[PDB]
Amino acid sequence: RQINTEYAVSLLEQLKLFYEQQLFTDIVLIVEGTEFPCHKMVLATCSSYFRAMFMSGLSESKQTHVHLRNVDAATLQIIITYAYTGNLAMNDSTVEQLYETACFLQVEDVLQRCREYLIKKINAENCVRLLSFADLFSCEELKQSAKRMVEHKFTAVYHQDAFMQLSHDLLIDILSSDNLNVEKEETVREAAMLWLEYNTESRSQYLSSVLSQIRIDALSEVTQRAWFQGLPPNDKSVVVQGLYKSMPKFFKPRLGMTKEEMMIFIEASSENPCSLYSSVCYSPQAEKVYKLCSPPADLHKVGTVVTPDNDIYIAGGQVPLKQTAFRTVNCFYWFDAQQNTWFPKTPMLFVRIKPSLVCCEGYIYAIGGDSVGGELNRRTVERYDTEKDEWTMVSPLPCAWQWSAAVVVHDCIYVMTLNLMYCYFPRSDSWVEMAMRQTSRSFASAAAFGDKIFYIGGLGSSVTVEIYDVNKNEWKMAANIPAKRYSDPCVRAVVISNSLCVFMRETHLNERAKYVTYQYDLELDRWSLRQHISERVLWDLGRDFRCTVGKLYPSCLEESPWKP
Amino acid sequence: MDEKYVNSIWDLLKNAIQEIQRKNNSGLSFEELYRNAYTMVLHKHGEKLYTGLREVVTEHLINKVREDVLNSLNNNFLQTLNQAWNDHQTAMVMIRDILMYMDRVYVQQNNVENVYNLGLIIFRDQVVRYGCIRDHLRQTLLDMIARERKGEVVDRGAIRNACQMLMILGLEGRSVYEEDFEAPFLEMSAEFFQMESQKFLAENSAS
Repeated sequence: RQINTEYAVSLLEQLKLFYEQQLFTDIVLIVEGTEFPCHKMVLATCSSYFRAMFMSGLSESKQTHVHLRNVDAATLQIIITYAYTGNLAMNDSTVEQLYETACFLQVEDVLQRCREYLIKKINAENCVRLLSFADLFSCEELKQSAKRMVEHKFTAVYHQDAFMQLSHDLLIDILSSDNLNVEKEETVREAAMLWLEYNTESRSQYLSSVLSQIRIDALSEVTQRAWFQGLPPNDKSVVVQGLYKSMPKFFKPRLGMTKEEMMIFIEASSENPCSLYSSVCYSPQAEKVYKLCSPPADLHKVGTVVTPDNDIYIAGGQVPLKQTAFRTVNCFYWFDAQQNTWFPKTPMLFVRIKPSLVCCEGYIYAIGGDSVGGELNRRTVERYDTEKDEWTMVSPLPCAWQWSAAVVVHDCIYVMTLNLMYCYFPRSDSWVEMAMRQTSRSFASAAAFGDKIFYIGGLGSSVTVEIYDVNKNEWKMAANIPAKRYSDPCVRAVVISNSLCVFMRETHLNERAKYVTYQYDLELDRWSLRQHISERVLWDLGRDFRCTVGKLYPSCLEESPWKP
Repeated sequence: MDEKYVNSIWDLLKNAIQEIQRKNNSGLSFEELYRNAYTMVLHKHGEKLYTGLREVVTEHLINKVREDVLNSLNNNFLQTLNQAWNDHQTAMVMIRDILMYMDRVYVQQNNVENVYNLGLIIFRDQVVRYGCIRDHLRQTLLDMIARERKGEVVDRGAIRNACQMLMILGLEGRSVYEEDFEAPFLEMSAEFFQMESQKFLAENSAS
């Protein structure tokens, strides 16, 4: 059987009582003049150091006043109270010294707990700090998570102040890796140059090693004379060294320069009938269809968003409850552009069905989408903090809308419905009335290209196009897309190659679905044939599929094996 | 920090370990020798600590037990061997405790055997598998087991203690225990039972 829960907790609280109320407390910890009366049994059951200290034969087996040095009062107090009741108060600040004292006392439980917390806390503004911390104390799992998150965030910001104070081995492991995310190979060059010029003779010996990890395409060009300027005077062991050493290290292109503009699709028609749906992607340049990882636990009815930093997120959705069976969950996830997997993040407060995820000013805005409460404020619009990893409510939408879309133009949120539109001001947290459309259409998508909103299609859909201008605040017609008559075109508005293109799948009577995209001429008001998608590579996707503009790597992803 | 600080820390830790190996562990402040291990492994100097530990352990062994066993090879040889094994084990209790705090990070990073296994291996290499102690132990155990088989009774718990000591010295299974004890014992038992059957077939009948 198991252990009697009654006594388990009765013993735990009685042990805690003997601790707070000085009673059978034998050994006392002397830390910076602070008394800590406690027991030996509780300390032995958790800390391996304390277990080793008492069970031994040394004077500490019969001592009372141990002067535990190189520790903190609050950390030792929280560790002792956790050992006495199982309660660990993990804030967002004291986790550093918590891990320090845990590695000092060798307490595996609190070590694993704080390691998980830091694996959750890993973000941009602390990536390099957490990596240096995982290099100081051996935390290989945390070290790898840091390194990766680090890598990417490092090659996206390269302005961290902690980056200058890093060990040589860590810098070599970072720079020489094939996971850096940079659209060019010159930014890592100048990053290494500034890290070297942070000092001079303290980096001279590492100069010969850091250049050995960067390709020779920039080890013969400029930033060799700049080092000669900062070279120690009369030093003739580095100049001629770098002169006659710029020959091997075969220049090979990195992986970060493989970010092509692709058309990411979700909830596509599953090829094998064993699964409900799948996720694929179209290559406008490679002219192929690469497969994508399935949504987290086949998360259907979700929304996508691609931040200006080229990051994919997933919010809302419903999972089939354990024949129709579906329960809605407010889980949130983040897509790893390299590992080809969905990392879980802080879930939302309310569950959503088809939420409109829109990024603006670094915040992720999920505007509406079947709110659970359905109370007088049937919107529950929420914003997400990418810095603090938390959600914050914003000003609610004045009117309840269903099957709506939203875009971001001029640092503002523009949500569109059947005929009405409201603009949200993030600086003032208010909603202002906008122009009214003359046509009642729904179940459509909009793409934000420049300073104009292009509401394409609406109701199947049609070829109606109503262009809205932010500076003019008016809805005007441009043209209708020339498509085959007696068909049901499935329009998808998206921005690609600095031009407004459309992903329109049409289906004829007694005929299969045909894929073709058009390039809408902005000044001529005409959709020109940009490229025709051959059916030998792209099969049917369905009706409830979404499309978004984003960049992915063809190397990390694999081609989907499927017959034309 | 500087090399002088870590050198002094290692020197005092070695002095404390030697004092413990002298069974004077009684009056030694664990805290004031461990506050020197945390700060030693923290600065990424575990290799030097491990090498120094191995050197100190093997030097202490070769100086004390290698001389004691060879000095008392005829006056309670197995008893003194068991006593030395028990002393080594009871010292490697606190030693392994401290250097297990060390071992967590070290063997999870450097992929090496723990300090208890290190002590067992160095003991096997310097005492049991010695060029002279091994054959002497083999001969004396064969002699005493043959005298026991002859009909007269001798000490039996000491043989169990020695076999358990060798089994623990195996440190992985029954690999060394076999080569050191089973193989020699098998040849002697073979000859003994062969001679016994040859004597019985002629002196008696099938009844």
